[PDB]
Parts: sequence; C-alpha cells; structure tokens
Amino acid sequence: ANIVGGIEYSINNASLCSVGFSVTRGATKGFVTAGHCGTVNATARIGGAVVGTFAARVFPGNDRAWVSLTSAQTLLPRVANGSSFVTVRGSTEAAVGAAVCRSGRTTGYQCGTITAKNVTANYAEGAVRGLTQGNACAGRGDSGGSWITSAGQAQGVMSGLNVQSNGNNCGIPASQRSSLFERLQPILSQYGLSLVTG
Amino acid sequence: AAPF
Repeated sequence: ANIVGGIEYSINNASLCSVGFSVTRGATKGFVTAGHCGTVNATARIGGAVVGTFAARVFPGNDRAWVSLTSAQTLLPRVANGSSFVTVRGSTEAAVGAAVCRSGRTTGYQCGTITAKNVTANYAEGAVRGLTQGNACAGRGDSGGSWITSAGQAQGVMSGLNVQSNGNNCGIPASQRSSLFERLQPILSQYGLSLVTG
Repeated sequence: AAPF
C-alpha cells in the first residue's frame, strides 16, 4: 500500500482511523496515528492487506501511537486532499491564528485555524492534556489523520471533537467547533522517529 | 469532546 496521510486503515478487522504521517525509525518504516486507535500489537490493514502492527501508543494522558510497517510498504511524503496531495516539508509548529487543514477518511480534507493550545479533553476514558484546538471540522473515522499547513508543515494527528448526532462537527459554525489534535513534535522525539519529507 |  502507498502510505499517504489521511487514508483509511482498520485496526484488528474492526475500527477505522486515518494515517497521520510516514516516518522512519532507522531502517523501519512507520506512520504516526492516534493512540486510541489501537493497542500495542493490534493489526493495521489497508485495503484488506496487513501493513503493520501498533509498536507503541499512549492514550489517555496523551493520544499518540506509531505503526511499524512491513518493508513492502511505500512511505510517501504526502497528505491526501481529494485526488491531489500536499507535500510534507517539515514540522514547524504554527501559532494560534494560523490556518491549518486536516485530512481523514470520513470528512476528507478540511481547513480552519488554530484557535487555542494546551487544551484538556475529558474523554470517557480519562483526560488527554496538551492538545491543540483548531476549528476545521472532522468526524468519527478521522482520528489519527494529518493536520498540516498548506505550506507543508506537519502539525499533528487528530484526537477528538465535539461530535453531533451526525457523527461529525461540520453542520455547526466554525465558531462552535472544537476539533483537537495531538502535537507531532513530542511524538517524534518520544519514539525517535524521523518524518519523511519531499 | 470525544476521541475517535
């Protein structure tokens, strides 16, 4: 499978999430995603085929994980945006006020701005702290997907949102959306990952 | 907010 940020993958033939970013740890191929998507050694599949297993994760507290892939996988420095792609250039953290987009298998590519940092989400399982809030919309399925500026700076991975009964927060004004994501840098240094860039 |  070509590993592109934003595409669907299943965890143990059951939940769905979206790929955040192609990374490497030494000779190992991987991708960052959300911690709540799978437990360590859960099987990721992309299009029926097994692509890898959860190597590590932290959820709740944080919401982060990486999936080590079999070497058959083709890591790519892109994030899906319809039939187009955004090249991943680096991981400079953008500031509040900045415009940012996100990609996932449910709502596709959506943009908005970063509204606040260091938010605590109080999920049913426990608090997850240090999340950044943006107001681009998202839906169930989008977790783990890429948040990225149009200039190609990888920001993070989808954690959670204020979901309405249609499974997403795209039918309410941006002013009311609280879409939260886990910052990429801490995940990257914590697992000793290097982001694939183009 | 709910995780996903």
